[PDB]
Amino acid sequence: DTMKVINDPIHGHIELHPLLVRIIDTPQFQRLRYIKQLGGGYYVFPGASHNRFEHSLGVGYLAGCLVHALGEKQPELQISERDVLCVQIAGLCRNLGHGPFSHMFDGRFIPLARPEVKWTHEQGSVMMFEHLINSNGIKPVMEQYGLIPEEDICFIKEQIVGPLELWPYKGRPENKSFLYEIVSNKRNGIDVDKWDYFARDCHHLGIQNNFDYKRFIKFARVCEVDNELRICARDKEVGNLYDMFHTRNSLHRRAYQHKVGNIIDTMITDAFLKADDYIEITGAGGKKYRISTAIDDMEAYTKLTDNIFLEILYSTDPKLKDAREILKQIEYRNLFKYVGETQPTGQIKIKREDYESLPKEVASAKPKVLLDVKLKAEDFIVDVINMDYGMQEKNPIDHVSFYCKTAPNRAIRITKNQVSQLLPEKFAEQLIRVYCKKVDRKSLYAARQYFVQWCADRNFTKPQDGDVIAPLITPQKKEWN
Amino acid sequence: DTMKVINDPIHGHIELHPLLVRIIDTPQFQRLRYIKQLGGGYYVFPGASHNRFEHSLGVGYLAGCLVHALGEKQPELQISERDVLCVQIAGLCRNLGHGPFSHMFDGRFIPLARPEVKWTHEQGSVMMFEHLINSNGIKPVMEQYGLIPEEDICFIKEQIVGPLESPVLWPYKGRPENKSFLYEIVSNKRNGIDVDKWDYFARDCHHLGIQNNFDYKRFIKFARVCEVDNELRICARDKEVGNLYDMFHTRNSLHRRAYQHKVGNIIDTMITDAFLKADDYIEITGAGGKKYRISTAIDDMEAYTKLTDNIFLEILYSTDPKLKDAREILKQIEYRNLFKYVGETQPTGQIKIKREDYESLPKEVASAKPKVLLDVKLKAEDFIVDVINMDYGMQEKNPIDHVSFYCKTAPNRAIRITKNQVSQLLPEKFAEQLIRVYCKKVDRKSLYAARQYFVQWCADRNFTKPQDGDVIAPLITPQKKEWN
Amino acid sequence: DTMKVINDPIHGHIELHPLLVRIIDTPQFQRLRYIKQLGGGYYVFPGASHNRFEHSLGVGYLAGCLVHALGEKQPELQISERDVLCVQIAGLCRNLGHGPFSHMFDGRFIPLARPEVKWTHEQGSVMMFEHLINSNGIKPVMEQYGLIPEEDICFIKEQIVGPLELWPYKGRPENKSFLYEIVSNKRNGIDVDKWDYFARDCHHLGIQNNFDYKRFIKFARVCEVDNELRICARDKEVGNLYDMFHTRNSLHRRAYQHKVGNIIDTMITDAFLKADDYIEITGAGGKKYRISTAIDDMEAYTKLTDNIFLEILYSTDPKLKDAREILKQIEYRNLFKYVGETQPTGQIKIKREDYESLPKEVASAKPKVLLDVKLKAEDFIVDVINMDYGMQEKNPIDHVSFYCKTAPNRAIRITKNQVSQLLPEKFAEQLIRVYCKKVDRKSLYAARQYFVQWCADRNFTKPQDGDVIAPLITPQKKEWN
Amino acid sequence: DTMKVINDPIHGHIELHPLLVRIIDTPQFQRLRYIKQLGGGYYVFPGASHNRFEHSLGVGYLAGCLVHALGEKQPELQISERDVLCVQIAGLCRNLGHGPFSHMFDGRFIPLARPEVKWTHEQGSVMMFEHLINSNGIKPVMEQYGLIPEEDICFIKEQIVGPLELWPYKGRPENKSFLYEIVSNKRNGIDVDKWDYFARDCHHLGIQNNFDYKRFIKFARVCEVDNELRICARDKEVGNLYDMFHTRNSLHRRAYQHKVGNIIDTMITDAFLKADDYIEITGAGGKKYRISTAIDDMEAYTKLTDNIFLEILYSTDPKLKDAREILKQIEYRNLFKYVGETQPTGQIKIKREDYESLPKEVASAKPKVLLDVKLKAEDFIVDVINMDYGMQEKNPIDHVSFYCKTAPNRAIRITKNQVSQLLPEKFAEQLIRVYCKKVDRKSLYAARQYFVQWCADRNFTKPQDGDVIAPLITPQKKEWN
Ligand SMILES: Nc1nc2c(ncn2[C@H]2C[C@H](O)[C@@H](COP(=O)(O)OP(=O)(O)OP(=O)(O)O)O2)c(=O)[nH]1
Ligand SMILES: Nc1nc2c(ncn2[C@H]2C[C@H](O)[C@@H](COP(=O)(O)OP(=O)(O)OP(=O)(O)O)O2)c(=O)[nH]1
Ligand SMILES: Nc1nc2c(ncn2[C@H]2C[C@H](O)[C@@H](COP(=O)(O)OP(=O)(O)OP(=O)(O)O)O2)c(=O)[nH]1
Ligand SMILES: Nc1ccn([C@H]2C[C@H](O)[C@@H](COP(=O)(O)OP(=O)(O)OP(=O)(O)O)O2)c(=O)n1
Repeated sequence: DTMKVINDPIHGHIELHPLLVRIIDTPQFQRLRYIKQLGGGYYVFPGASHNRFEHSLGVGYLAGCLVHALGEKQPELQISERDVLCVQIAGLCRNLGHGPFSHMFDGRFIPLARPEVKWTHEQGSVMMFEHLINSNGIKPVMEQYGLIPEEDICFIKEQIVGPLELWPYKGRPENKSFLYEIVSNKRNGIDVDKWDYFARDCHHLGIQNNFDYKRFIKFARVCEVDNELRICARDKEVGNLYDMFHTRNSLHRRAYQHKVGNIIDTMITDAFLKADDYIEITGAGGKKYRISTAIDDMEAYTKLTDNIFLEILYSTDPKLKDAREILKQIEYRNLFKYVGETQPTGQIKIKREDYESLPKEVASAKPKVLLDVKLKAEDFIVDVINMDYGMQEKNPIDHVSFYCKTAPNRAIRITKNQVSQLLPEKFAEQLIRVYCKKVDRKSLYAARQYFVQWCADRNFTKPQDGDVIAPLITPQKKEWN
Repeated sequence: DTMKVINDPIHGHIELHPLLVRIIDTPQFQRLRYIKQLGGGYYVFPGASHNRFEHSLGVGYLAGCLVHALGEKQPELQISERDVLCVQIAGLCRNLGHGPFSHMFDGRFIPLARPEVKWTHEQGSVMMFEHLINSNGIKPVMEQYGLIPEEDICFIKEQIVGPLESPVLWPYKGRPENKSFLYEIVSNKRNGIDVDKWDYFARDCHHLGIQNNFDYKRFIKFARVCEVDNELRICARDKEVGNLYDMFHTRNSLHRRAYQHKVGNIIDTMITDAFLKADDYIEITGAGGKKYRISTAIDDMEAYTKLTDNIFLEILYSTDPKLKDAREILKQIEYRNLFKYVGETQPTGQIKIKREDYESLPKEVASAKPKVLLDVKLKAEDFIVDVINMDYGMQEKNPIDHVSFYCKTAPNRAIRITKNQVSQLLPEKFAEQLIRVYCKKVDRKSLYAARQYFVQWCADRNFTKPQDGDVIAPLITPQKKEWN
Repeated sequence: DTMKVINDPIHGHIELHPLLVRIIDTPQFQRLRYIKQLGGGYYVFPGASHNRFEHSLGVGYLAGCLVHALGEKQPELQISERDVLCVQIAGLCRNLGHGPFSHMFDGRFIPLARPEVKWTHEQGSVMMFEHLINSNGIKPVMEQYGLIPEEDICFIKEQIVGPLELWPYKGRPENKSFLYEIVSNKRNGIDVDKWDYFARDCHHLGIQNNFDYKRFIKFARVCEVDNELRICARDKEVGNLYDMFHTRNSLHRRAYQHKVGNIIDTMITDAFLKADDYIEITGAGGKKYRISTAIDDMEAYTKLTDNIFLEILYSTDPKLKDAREILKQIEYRNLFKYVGETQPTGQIKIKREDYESLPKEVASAKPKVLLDVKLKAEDFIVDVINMDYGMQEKNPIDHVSFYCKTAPNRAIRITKNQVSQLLPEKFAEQLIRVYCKKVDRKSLYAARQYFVQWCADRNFTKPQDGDVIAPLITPQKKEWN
Repeated sequence: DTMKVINDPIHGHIELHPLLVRIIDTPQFQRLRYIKQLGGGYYVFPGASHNRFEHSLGVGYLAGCLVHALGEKQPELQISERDVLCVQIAGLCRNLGHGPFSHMFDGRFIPLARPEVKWTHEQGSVMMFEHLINSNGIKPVMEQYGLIPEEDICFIKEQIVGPLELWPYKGRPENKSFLYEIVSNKRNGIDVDKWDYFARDCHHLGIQNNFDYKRFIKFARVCEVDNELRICARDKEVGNLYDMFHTRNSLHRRAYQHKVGNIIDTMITDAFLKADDYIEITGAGGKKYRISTAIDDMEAYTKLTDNIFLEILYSTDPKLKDAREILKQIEYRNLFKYVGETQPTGQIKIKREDYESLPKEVASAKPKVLLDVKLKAEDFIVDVINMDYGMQEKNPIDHVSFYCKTAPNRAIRITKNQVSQLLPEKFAEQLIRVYCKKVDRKSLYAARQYFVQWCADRNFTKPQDGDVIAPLITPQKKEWN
């Protein structure tokens, strides 16, 4: 076994250590070739055909680039070849837990199918990783290349999911704290996973990426911060860091929360819910699982990919007829219709436990206009989207440490007002999208009247096309003019 | 209803006329989202995730660009909105006939499963198109936007597959000779210079991570229609001739580096093998509920609509013991336990290997008598021999001899340009064959032996010396004076 | 004369009508080959070798694209071939008035050399254009291609500089008002000039452009707004427009106001000031002009380019010795030293009339640190930079008209709160950079103490590296601690 | 002194060791900012504004990349930090000897101005390098960073110009032979200089580069070949090497030998020749030199750049009137007119000693056509261009060593027939361009008749537009019909 070279359109020629090759060449990893990175986004942006497999390679490559760069500038950190490989493996493997259509699965489907469970792709990635190791005899190979499985497997998992329960980590001591900031940075979100998806998603979507990760790496150093060794950025890069999160938010607005990409994800989720009683996935010992339960058996989950969509679409079983019809409407582009978008005002914050009551509220609005049709709660979809800088209401830059050119070993803090007055004043907001399942002209007209009346009643912002779609409704609200 | 805009990473914002939207929003078209452009190439080049759906949009877009550019520069050609839409539709629809893993299916699988049949993706595209039209009520929509279905449907099909009759005089019925140039946009049967190549060069390069050297926008800017032997044809500006030679050089480089990558091909081969073993057991429901097989879905478009890369996963995920052998081949692909590459050679002199002799080649390799001590003996069945025909699209011919040009001083006068009027640094031949050999036995001793047989066979047949011949078979290469 | 094709790395193959070729092939236009787009920025970003010539071709090309696209989508606007040519010519010609090192010349040099005069490159462009036309016999050529010189020359100039004093324009009537929004958009700054420089500057700087001008063009329409036909954007695109200005501000921060690029512009300006009495430029009738007076004669200004730098550097005249020495310090990279950056707080706004008093204030500060050297006012440079979204304190998106998909001919307004709470709360700010002309270690240390003490006294923001560069000074300021 | 980072649009963030910074920050190196890479090509391709300075940084960066990659893969080579710096410096400095408009100067001007001398930019680079070192106190700085000036300066020069005088090199012994193949590869032309110019020229010209230099670097190894350690490429990569030279030949054809770029170089050369007696350049000890003699004094040569073009163009001295007129014709685009192109046939090879007799031959042709004007020898320019793969008639790939995956330490040879029958059969050819100095319509018509008659008489290839430009002439030649 020697190193392999793979050619990636984002990163060029990437070298893979033979241990990494061994991990990659498994059913558990190769599974990621059948899971689209952007889910239903490929149905809106046709270049977004990329899958989680190639993203994962990229994350593993970049994790190696950052850790190598720190070691090379700062030999006194004692980064070992062992550390490098562990960080690469965590990078390669942090997407293992994703399900069909990526965020559709853990963002929409599992919360509706299994409301009692607390499932994340992160937790999935740990479980899949364990299963990958054990199923494929990876521990001896790890030993062969100088890893110590007990500690190092723990380290890899902690890099992916955080502490498995004072210094809370067991895989590495505080001396090496900075290593936990590479793959999945729990402190402020600045990690190599974002850097790959910014570049890769842009390349495929046909939108241009403004964040320069190579620059960031060149300016990164490790410094002591409150008795931990942490990654610090050069002071003057602070503007580029705000820009990084601004770029993330733009990509969410333009692509990852595109109103039609989201409705396609919703329709696919609906098909999956209707198919859940009838599709069977064979797991360990031949036992059968369903779409919603494959998360309980990694051998079954290994076989749970975007293929489920085609299995439903191509089915002839009359039990799958309702599921199959929904997917057929997607092929004909007979989609649920977008009604509009609004946002809460003031200190109003809509909680997850109130989401279900929203279609009911919309249908209870009493727009004072003549309507041909009356719509009911079940005719409406209301999608609430939390947009933020990765840390709820907090500014992630308040949780970044910097250094200055005159004293590169001294960590400092930089506040928002030390950077620019042109920066955001808030770091979290909610968008509310409404759609109608009745697609005819009269229903849609009515849906608009209810929607805008509901915005008015709730004191939400005026939809951008409010005056055009509901001219008789918007005058009543003085706050809108 | 109205135009749609689609954002494409290669071409940017592309506008689609509502008739084109209606054709796209059908099961027959959307099917192409589940067929990888490069087949098994994705298993070597991880960026090559792209599918035939997006390539088709690009071909439809570029077809519109070229036809529109000609109409704007030369109003006297009388290109109508109707002509534009027909050319866009042919562009959009010329990939409809591709099967699972694209060229794997019609290049390897169908020729082995149905040796008696003559199937091409082109023919498949015509049949799928007819089925798409009829199944989705497209004729009335065509009429609504000014098309005349009888003549225009014919035109579109002729653009994809060529003349629908044997002519052995103007062979086309969809459009008359005064519009002949319209047949050179989507699929150019005269010299291969068409918008389909231009999309795939750009798109494949973008995904593969290899850079594209051909500038199609430049070509379009310099293109004109001129009278050539009583036909109106597309002519390029004289001084672009070097760029045209370069276009075909680029196509060949892409074939060498990517589309005929030795491992991409062996993965296509292993997938084809799995499909062959699964063929008796997978059932695909077609028209009237009839069941078809992978190898027979080509006979029913309703079944073919449901035949995509999904077959690979249906096999891989199966539990039926009847699919065990097929499933086991695909599992070897996931573990990367692939057949091993032994080497590559080429014929010399006038030697040209015919398709009818392909099956006899593994037997010849196993019959070689390398004078070396061998711990294992290998048999015919242990070898795969892959013969690849590399050319400039027209067998032994120079396609540039079939291009018409114009000069700046007389833009309406068509001329010819020969190779010697361009450069002595250009290729002296336009076709060749590569021969790759692989071993199904992957252990160290088998592979060493496979190498001795292979190189001895090259020597016996008077093929070229493999590049690593002296290293892999040091005791064999000395015997051949021509190599030394 | 037929159309020429030029290959541009940003826009690809651009077609030039023969009238345009005629305008380009003149000493007045070709001059722009010898004026770097980013001035002293090339001395920081080595890829930024591009000149105003090629930018100008790109602006002309894009002005033609926008006007052609509007005409094709909306024939009812009656856009003529004549209109298209006039808009292209304005596009081609709006950079003719730039001087050596572009914004150095009209931003630093002329305001110091000719404080009494009110010079802008826009005015320069009109004067140069007039000279170009008259010197080269262009009027008959214009007539030959269907233009009417009296009106059309007026139109072109108005596009570049605005009204040459209700409807204030004479070159075209109100039914063509939208034509005035292409080349230099005085209403809200959304014009094709920015779209070319974003793309071209980024290509050359090695920074990625996030604004998609082709998308904008596809979504642009003309609609009636308060009895004028104006260019309107699709409502959906409002986020992309905020992003456009956010990109402009990023490019200013990273590149166009780079602290070292600015100080190189400042040093070149200093050399020019010291050479001004001795360099002679021959203008009309053999009269001699100076660098500072060449703006009064277009024939002399035609010969005023970046070459002046080399003429000074290569001179042997002892009268040019002091000028020549400054330029030689640039070659050895013995540059004035950056001390730091701060910003005013509260409602404090520094007025132009107070700029000259600032170095004095810095030198009057009384740090509370033992200093080897004492610095004087003349040792300090204070650069005050006004960063905004192109319209002072105003939000340019409040001056943009939009349309909705349901009524494409009805113009509407969209407020900031209808878009996002994550957008800027203010649209203008000031940055203050200080440099020291004494470059030795002890002078620099001292300069830092004065600088930070001055920040404290004035209640400016704490410099990002304040605690490192002036540890004994920052503790006194409770607001910083 | 610490490392500087510089952002390049081709290579991204490049790190420069402080010794390199010291060499860069000199009048001798900064000079290269005033010399366009592609000479007159900027007058055809407006994006080609780039200068030799930024190309030189890139060549220095890539030279470091290759040497570092070899050292990392093969520690047994004992590549030192010292070796790396020397190779970087040779890379940085190999373009120092270029003159105004790059290849114009040593390709056209010096051969005509100083026919008795033998000048190359390579020689110029060694002389300029020596001058740079001596004039700027660089030897002590080299010692400060561990170089040994005697042997290392010799090494750097040998890398640029080859042996200064069995192992012919003194700067390094045979066990480091491979180091001589990085910066200017005398054996087969595969060096980092090409790799930078391919990427950079393409970026600027707006043509796409198809050679992947990073791939090449990843597959490169050092192996023993005939008792020397040489760089070997992986066998597989042989097609990509033929493609590299094919790319080089395409770039020459499209860009570097563009027929109008060449005539602009020729017109600038003509202006320089006419100005040569009058322009004075001050060198060492105040001595005055001319454009043609500045090559004899490095202090004067330091001041010899593209600025000489503008100094002529802006001059008022009646002595410079003829020179100035030629440059003015360039601004008006009144260029010498292209008549056509042809090639010799068979084994016919035109020798340099016969170049001057060619315009006479053209004017002596007797086309049997009625002509208004008669042309003379002095009205014709005949430009003979030798196009090849860098080694005259030879195939450079016959001088490349390869290795195979099964024995990575064993060097091998690969012949053309082992690669492909679709490759070139010859590796050198000549193009002949003819132009007319009389630009009126009747002269040009006549020039075309003479030209095509001359092609017929000499048995050259039929010009591509022959039948259109000379319809009465081409019928006489049965070989063409
Ligand atoms: N480059 C870029 N592309 C975008 C952006 N938003 C959407 N796209 C792409 C995704 C699609 O391929 C295409 C059209 O998306 P749009 O959102 O304009 O179309 P959609 O039908 O969703 O809007 P509409 O029906 O007009 O309300 O444009 C953006 O902000 N930038
Ligand atoms: N992309 C590309 N650009 C080229 C090529 N050759 C030249 N160009 C660029 C350089 C110029 O900016 C522009 C026009 O060059 P041409 O050689 O087509 O024009 P020229 O006037 O020399 O030819 P003509 O007067 O038509 O014989 O195109 C090429 O092969 N590829
Ligand atoms: N890509 C990118 N390049 C930048 C940015 N800011 C500056 N550059 C370029 C300009 C230079 O070629 C190179 C280094 O510039 P820097 O501003 O980092 O160095 P400078 O010496 O000004 O700062 P220092 O002395 O470290 O405080 O990077 C940026 O935000 N993005
Ligand atoms: N007639 C020419 C020859 C060269 N060049 C430019 C294009 C390349 O960017 C560079 C190549 O020549 P250099 O002097 O930089 O180096 P070489 O002469 O060594 O190039 P090569 O080795 O490829 O012959 O010069 C040019 O514009 N015109």
